[PDB]
Amino acid sequence: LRRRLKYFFMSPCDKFRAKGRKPCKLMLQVVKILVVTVQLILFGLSNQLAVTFREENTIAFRHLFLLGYSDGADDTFAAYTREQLYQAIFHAVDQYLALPDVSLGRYAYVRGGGDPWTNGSGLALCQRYYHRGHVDPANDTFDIDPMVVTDCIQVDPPERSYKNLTLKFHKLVNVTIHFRLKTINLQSLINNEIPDCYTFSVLITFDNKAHSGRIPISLETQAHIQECKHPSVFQFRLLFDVVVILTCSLSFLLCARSLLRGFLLQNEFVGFMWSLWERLEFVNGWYILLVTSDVLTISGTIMKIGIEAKNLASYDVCSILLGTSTLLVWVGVIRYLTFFHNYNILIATLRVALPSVMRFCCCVAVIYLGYCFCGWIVLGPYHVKFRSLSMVSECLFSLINGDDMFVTFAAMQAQQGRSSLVWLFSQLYLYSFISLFIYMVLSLFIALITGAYDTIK
Amino acid sequence: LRRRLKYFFMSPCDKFRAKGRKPCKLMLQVVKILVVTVQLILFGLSNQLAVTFREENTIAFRHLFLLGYSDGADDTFAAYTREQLYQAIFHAVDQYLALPDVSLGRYAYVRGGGDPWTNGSGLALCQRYYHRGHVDPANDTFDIDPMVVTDCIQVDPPERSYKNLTLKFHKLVNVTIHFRLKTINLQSLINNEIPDCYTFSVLITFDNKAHSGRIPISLETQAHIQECKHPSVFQFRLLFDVVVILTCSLSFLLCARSLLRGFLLQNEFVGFMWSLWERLEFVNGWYILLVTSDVLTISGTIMKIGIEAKNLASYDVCSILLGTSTLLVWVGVIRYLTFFHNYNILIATLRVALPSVMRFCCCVAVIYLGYCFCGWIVLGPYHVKFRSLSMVSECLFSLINGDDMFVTFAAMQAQQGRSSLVWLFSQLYLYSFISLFIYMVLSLFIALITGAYDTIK
Amino acid sequence: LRRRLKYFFMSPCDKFRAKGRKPCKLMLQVVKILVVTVQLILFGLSNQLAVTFREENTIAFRHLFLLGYSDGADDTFAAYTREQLYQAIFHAVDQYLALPDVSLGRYAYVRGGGDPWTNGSGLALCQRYYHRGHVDPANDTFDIDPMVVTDCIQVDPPERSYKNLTLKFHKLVNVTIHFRLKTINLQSLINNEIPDCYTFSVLITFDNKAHSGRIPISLETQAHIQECKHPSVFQFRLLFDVVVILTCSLSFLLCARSLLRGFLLQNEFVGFMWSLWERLEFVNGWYILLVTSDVLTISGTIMKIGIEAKNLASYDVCSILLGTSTLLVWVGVIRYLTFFHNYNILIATLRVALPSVMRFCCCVAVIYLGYCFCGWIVLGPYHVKFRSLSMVSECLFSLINGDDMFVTFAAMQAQQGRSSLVWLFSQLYLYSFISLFIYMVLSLFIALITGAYDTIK
Amino acid sequence: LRRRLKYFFMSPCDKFRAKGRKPCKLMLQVVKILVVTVQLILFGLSNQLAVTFREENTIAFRHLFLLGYSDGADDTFAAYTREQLYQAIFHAVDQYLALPDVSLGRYAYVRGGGDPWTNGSGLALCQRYYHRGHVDPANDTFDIDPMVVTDCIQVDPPERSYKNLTLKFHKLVNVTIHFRLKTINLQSLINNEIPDCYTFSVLITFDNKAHSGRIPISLETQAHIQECKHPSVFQFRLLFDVVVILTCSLSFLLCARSLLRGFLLQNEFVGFMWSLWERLEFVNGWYILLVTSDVLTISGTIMKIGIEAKNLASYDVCSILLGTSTLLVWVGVIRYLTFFHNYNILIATLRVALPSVMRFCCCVAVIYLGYCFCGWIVLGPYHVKFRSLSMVSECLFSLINGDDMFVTFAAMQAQQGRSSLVWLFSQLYLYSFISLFIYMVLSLFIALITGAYDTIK
Ligand SMILES: CCCCCCCC(=O)OC[C@H](COP(=O)(O)O[C@@H]1[C@H](O)[C@H](OP(=O)(O)O)[C@@H](O)[C@H](OP(=O)(O)O)[C@H]1O)OC(=O)CCCCCCC
Ligand SMILES: CCCCCCCC(=O)OC[C@H](COP(=O)(O)O[C@@H]1[C@H](O)[C@H](OP(=O)(O)O)[C@@H](O)[C@H](OP(=O)(O)O)[C@H]1O)OC(=O)CCCCCCC
Ligand SMILES: CCCCCCCC(=O)OC[C@H](COP(=O)(O)O[C@@H]1[C@H](O)[C@H](OP(=O)(O)O)[C@@H](O)[C@H](OP(=O)(O)O)[C@H]1O)OC(=O)CCCCCCC
Ligand SMILES: CCCCCCCC(=O)OC[C@H](COP(=O)(O)O[C@@H]1[C@H](O)[C@H](OP(=O)(O)O)[C@@H](O)[C@H](OP(=O)(O)O)[C@H]1O)OC(=O)CCCCCCC
Ligand SMILES: C[C@@H]1CC(C)(C)N(C(=O)CN2C(=O)c3ccccc3C2=O)c2ccccc21
Repeated sequence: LRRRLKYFFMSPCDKFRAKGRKPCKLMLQVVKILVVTVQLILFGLSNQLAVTFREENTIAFRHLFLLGYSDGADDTFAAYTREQLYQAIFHAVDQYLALPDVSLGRYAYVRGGGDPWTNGSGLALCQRYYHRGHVDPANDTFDIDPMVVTDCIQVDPPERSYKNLTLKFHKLVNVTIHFRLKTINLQSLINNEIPDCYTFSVLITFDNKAHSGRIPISLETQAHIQECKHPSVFQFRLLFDVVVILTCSLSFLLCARSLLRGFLLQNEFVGFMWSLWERLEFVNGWYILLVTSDVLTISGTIMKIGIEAKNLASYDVCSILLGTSTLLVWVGVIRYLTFFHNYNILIATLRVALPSVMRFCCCVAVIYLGYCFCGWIVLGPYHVKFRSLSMVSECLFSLINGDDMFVTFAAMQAQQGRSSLVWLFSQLYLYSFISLFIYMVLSLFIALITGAYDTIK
Repeated sequence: LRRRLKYFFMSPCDKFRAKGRKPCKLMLQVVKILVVTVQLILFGLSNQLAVTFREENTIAFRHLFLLGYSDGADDTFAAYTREQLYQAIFHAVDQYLALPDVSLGRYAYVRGGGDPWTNGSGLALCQRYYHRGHVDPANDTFDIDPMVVTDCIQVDPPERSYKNLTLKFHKLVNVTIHFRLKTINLQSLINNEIPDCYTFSVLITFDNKAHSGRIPISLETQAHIQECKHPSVFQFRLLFDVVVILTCSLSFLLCARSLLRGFLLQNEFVGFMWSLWERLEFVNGWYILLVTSDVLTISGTIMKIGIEAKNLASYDVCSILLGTSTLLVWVGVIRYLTFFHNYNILIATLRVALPSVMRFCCCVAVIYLGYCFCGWIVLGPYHVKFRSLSMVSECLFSLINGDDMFVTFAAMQAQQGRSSLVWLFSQLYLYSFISLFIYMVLSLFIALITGAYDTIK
Repeated sequence: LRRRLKYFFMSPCDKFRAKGRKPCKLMLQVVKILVVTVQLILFGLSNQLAVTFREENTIAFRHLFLLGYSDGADDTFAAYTREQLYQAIFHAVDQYLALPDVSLGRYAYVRGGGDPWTNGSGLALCQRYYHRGHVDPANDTFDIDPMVVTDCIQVDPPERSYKNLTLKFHKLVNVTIHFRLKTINLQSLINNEIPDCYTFSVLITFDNKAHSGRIPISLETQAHIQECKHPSVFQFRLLFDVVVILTCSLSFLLCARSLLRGFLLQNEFVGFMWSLWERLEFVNGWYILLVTSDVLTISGTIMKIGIEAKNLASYDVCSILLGTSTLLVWVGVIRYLTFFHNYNILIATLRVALPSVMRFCCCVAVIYLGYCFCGWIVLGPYHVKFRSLSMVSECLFSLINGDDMFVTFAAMQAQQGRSSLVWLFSQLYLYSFISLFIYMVLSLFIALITGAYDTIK
Repeated sequence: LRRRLKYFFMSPCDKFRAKGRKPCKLMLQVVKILVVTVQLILFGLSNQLAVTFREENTIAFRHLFLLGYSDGADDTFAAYTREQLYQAIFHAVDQYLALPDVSLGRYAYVRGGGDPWTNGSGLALCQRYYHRGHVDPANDTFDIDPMVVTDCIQVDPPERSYKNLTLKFHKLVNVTIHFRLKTINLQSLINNEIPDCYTFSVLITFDNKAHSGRIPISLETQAHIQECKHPSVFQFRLLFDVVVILTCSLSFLLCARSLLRGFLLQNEFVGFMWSLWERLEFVNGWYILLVTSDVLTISGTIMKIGIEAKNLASYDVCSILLGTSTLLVWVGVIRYLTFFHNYNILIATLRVALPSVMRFCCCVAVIYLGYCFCGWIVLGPYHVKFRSLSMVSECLFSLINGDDMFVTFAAMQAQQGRSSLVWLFSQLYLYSFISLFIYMVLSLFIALITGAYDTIK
């Protein structure tokens, strides 16, 4: 029995020289790395095509429909006078009507199809305001019914009015322009793929929710991919996907067999004992990782086949699945380096250090979260790097690693002459956080890790 | 007696299993964390509304009143010819007079109300120059009485001259335009709050104090919030604030009772001894922190209630109080992790290391301050990162942490061809500071911290 | 025999006091450092002249031929309407025809010389489209023969039509403008060199391969250097090159003699032994480095002489050879510091640490490569820092060293509102990579290096 | 005798309790810190005034005389057509002639005064070209006499032609415009100082030395300060300078007396011995530092008095002297912390570590210099961060500290498609340098420093 357990925990070379076992799993792992990486790159080709089409069309729409737009001005593009706003709205509508004559792309109009478009209408120009608004700052008084009323003007695409629009400025909530355009992604021909039919839903927003005299203007698009009706293009990916599936399936079967054998050996040993952690010694975590990677790879390959068959269009989900599977396949090869001490430093140190590291992180995390919330709420209105909770976490994590420090300090230097108390608070906040986390938290973290390494040295 | 002292220093679980004590303070701490964080976020909503209103109105004013203004040009916006300055001034006044017809916001005029406006005057256009100025650079001579004379033209808002302004360029100190606008912060309705009435005091400055042929132009605003006169809006925060106050009060009472018990036990022990540091062993600093946090939270909640009641408008003070209280509430939960060694590494190391760290910082601080002053005065006129003492401290602290180094070096590369001696001095200054502080000071600092950790390992 | 081996491993001073040997190699090394560095700088003069000529001419071409071009707009310069594209094309052609009257430089036209220019034609204006293209997005259908058809209009340079161009927009692949200009690099006279004759091949591309309504416009140049036909300029570099060659040749001969002596001593010792690593003890790696440096220096000097003689024009290859040789010459002087322990810390630590460091890097590299591939494919379409594999490696290597962290996080903040799943994946990817590599991999790497140092301490 | 030496090495408190000695030097040091810092700030006021005047006048000149100039365009401002160059030159001359009517500043003209101005001429417009230039790129030939010929047109300032200029474009070396303007720095009145008279020498350069079709345009100024002739301004710095001088003189005398006493004690001890390093134990380096600081402070104060007296105008030299003296005064206070071990960690570690650190730097410096030269010559023409040797050193030093890594990599990504060999070389160069210096050099440096600290722990 003892020899059986000794063989169970033996390296591939030792196992071979003991029982002449062929190391099929190692060669399978190498082949998997190669084929999975190649498949990921091949998929990335089509993913890039789709993304490029969407973003390039969006940029073209911004240049076509936004009056006076230039690249890099997205977050400051705004109107400041009634005349500017009217001109921008009319420019957008006029460009929509003139698209077939001026645009470099080939677009088709879409009519009807539910709200906000009536039947036969291509463009909806809607203004939303308050049901009752009387604003008299001269008398410091107002009378408001905040229920929002929407008034929409319908414009039919030209056959191959909106100029009377009167905006209720003092109670205006916003103005929106909605329309849809159909186009074809011809560039797919370069990848020997049949072009898809795209529908872009375009929304242009003139936002007055702040009632501050400045109305920002933005353009957004939603892309819907569809198979074209009986297209025609004059005159091995499926087989490669099948090969990937076969390799992953064989690897999954072998790993499952190994896991079952380990479970049976664990049962036999426990029986021969006439605990839990001692039972986990028989569970190969690397093989759990391998089977998870195989499942992810097979699911991603099926999704990729479906997308190429035009049954699906979830490019992002497929990309995430395949990329995660590729990373896991690359990582899984360390299972065989684990057998040799000189090549196993990282894994051994991680194993020894994880408990204390997690316990330390438990205590550090509450301080981190307190700082996150405090900065988010107090400094967010004044600091571009504290606008949202996730952004605050990113900024603080970067500061812990010594990145982007002076710019973080400098962003607040504008408030020194206007909101001095907030500036002083920001000084204390930033100095205390940086000192505490760089000099105390990180030092102890590295000390724990290096002491764990010293243990297994 | 000894058993009493032993119990006094026992963990919540040990205390429970000894005397069946319910750990009310721990549950109170958890509830406090939750409710205080929620309160901070809820307050942040209104804080953001107010700040957004102020800044957006200021940006709109800059676009409305500054001729040729564009975003991002604030620190270089200037006039360079007499005609440009006259056009800018007249544009500002004309836009002030045309505001009701062109602005997207709804503004009301303010008249009189003391200097610099006379009764019935909405806008004050003032030029300040020298009482006697005769400047003859051709003869290298001048005759100056530096007493400043102010001449103001009053403009009444239009009923629903300044064009004869003659600037004394050779002795002109500056030109200012002052006016006030009233508006209403309608966006508050989205938060189910009654809109406030804002008065913006707008100051436009054309600054010629340098007499250098370049006159920078700036716009600044001061916002005053007030309750509107009998407003009308058609059809649980107070209760949540009350709940926060109740939780904080109960926590304060429990902590005070614990502190009193500790003080009584300290007195009894000293009496049984038939020093100072030995007495401080009976003072729970965590409970001092907790009572301070409770006081801050209660004060912030009272201020927030007052602001919501429109009795106050000090948003920044309330935000600082509540954010600091939230951070302290999050930190205070470590008092219970302190009882377990594996989770107490950070606090124990801090306790052991603070004295030596402070002694080391004492010596390092004088070198830091010498560098700060030297850089501020020598390099400040030439380096954008050394303009002020606080900016110098920020730059040097970032350099200590390895941040923003090459840009700091590059800012001086422009003076290599013009002021070479200053450039060489900057080379020596920067190299010496970086080497000394990164390689010697920081190494010893981390060594002290890690040795202290080794002591408590 | 033992004394012979002892003397073989003796330092230059010890060798001199033993046998009165003159340390010629050390003096040769110092002289080599001096002369090789001087030669590198002297070559850099001409290299800079050539590179400046090319780049400045390219910038001038961009300003001359691209309608509305401005500096810094290269990667966003594009057309968005049919009229803009026609105007840009016609502007390029008209400027090509008007060059002799408007350009600040002096250029000559080139005619014929093969495709795409016919005989006597200076400019080729070609449009490439699909052989058959019928695109009907209204009916969601198309009929495409993707064979590319090129149609070219030839323009002869003016004697000292293209306006009828009709673009097939719906099936247009791209438009190109090809022409060549001849000029003379007169600035070489400042270096006392005869000016060369340059031919610039200019390609202007209007790219429509994405069919997205946005057509980027770019200009590229290829420079061909040639000797001018019998030029005339009115009224020691070769000798310095000869001196460098002589010094390197003598150093090479001495190093080869030393290596032969070491090999013979190794043979004698092995014979007196009546393994491999023991044999390598007799091989001076520093002398292998020195002979390699001598070969590189001699080859670079020959190439430099040929370039100055106008027989060659491979400035980049010569620069790389000479710079690498200079670096190796500077490095080789450490061979003599190696004899003294206090000055040999770095080399001794490297010797002791290299095996373990390489073994560690073996395991770390697979994780690094998995991350590289995953990021390249998943995030490349959305992140400017992940566009290519080399860019991904640069970004990840910078992140390992704590550089450019917050900007990497912020680049993805735009996808939070639009592609949230990809944003969440990017969050996990970046956080996991940074934590794992900064806190675990780097800590162990430094620990291995410092332990190796402790061994030789 | 032994007691005398024991007293010689005794702390101020111990010395006082032994012989009742008053610690005058310590109080003098504190007073020196205060007064020297205050003096530095007071001087910085005037230094800032002067620097601001110069820079603001230069910016105003750029906006006045450069056609189409805008802020931030200095390094790309250039002309690209003959018409643009003619318009820029004529605009500069016309603005010079129209200055009295358009400028916001008040300037006086300067006539004659030697080359390049003839008697009575205010502006010199010179073109420099080749004596003989025949350039025929069509025939690939030229005939050049590179002797430079200058032709100058003189323009007299308007009483309160150059339009016939014909540029020889094909052999033009450059065009320059020279003129001088006199003005008065009135802002000094705010500091209660008499305004100085400034003469600005303005040089505008249109540079064609590259003959590349692009002519960059630049403006530079030289400022000369002078005392105005009998100025008149209607109705304690000297005393503070005297106080600083008195304090520094007393400190210098006390330090010199202490040094003499130490020297005499050293002589007596050596005599009682009936080496060098043992003699250096009697030399107080802190007092050498103090006397050097006193000399610097006194010289700076004298120079400052002279500048305020208008006998000198060397603001930069005075600022450097005073700032260095302030830094040294702040540093010198550590002499008294040196007596206590807990506060003497830094100095003791530096003393123990300096020899080994210097020996290590000796070996590292040759590698650093090899990299510097190689990068400067090979990558300088292609990389904005490698243009000059000092800039290369700054970039490499920043990279050693992990700063600005990704941007350094990205600057070369433009050459990947054009000069691929140089790009690959840059890849190898940057990766090798960063790895070697961050992971090996710095680790050993910190290890040496921390081992030295461990010695004195
Ligand atoms: C009698 C029990 C029930 C029936 C079992 C039948 C099994 C059968 O036939 O093959 C098993 C091997 C396993 O191949 P593979 O998994 O590479 O090899 C096994 C593992 O090394 C395992 O250790 P771990 O890797 O640590 O889990 C070890 O215990 C097994 O020896 P042991 O059996 O003495 O315990 C090995 O056989 O499979 C192939 O080597 C590829 C076959 C396909 C080749 C063509 C591919 C296109
Ligand atoms: C006889 C002396 C004078 C009268 C004293 C009357 C006291 C009374 O009644 O309760 C005290 C407890 C304290 O609750 P709490 O503070 O959670 O618990 C105490 C602490 O654990 C204290 O240690 P530290 O935490 O280290 O300071 C410990 O010494 C006390 O035991 P000891 O008394 O044997 O010394 C505990 O009672 O209060 C509640 O547990 C919540 C009550 C409100 C529940 C409803 C809330 C809505
Ligand atoms: C008898 C054997 C065959 C014939 C050999 C004839 C050799 C001859 O003549 O000179 C050799 C020396 C070598 O000069 P150099 O290489 O500087 O010096 C030798 C090295 O130090 C070598 O050790 P490593 O440096 O560790 O390899 C050492 O073993 C040799 O001693 P050893 O001979 O007792 O073993 C030295 O002679 O050359 C000159 O010092 C410059 C001559 C040119 C001066 C003018 C320049 C313009
Ligand atoms: C007999 C020898 C020749 C005549 C010497 C006459 C000297 C005289 O009169 O004063 C000396 C002291 C020195 O003052 P000060 O330098 O502060 O004090 C001396 C130092 O502490 C010195 O040690 P280090 O600091 O380590 O070098 C120590 O050896 C001397 O004692 P010792 O003499 O027993 O060796 C001290 O007198 O001066 C004042 O304390 C300020 C006087 C001005 C006060 C007004 C200022 C406005
Ligand atoms: C927190 C910081 C730690 C350490 C880096 C050791 N340090 C200095 O090196 C010098 N130093 C200052 O004196 C200072 C004042 C204000 C802001 C920043 C700094 C600063 O960095 C130091 C010294 C004293 C107190 C704290 C510290």
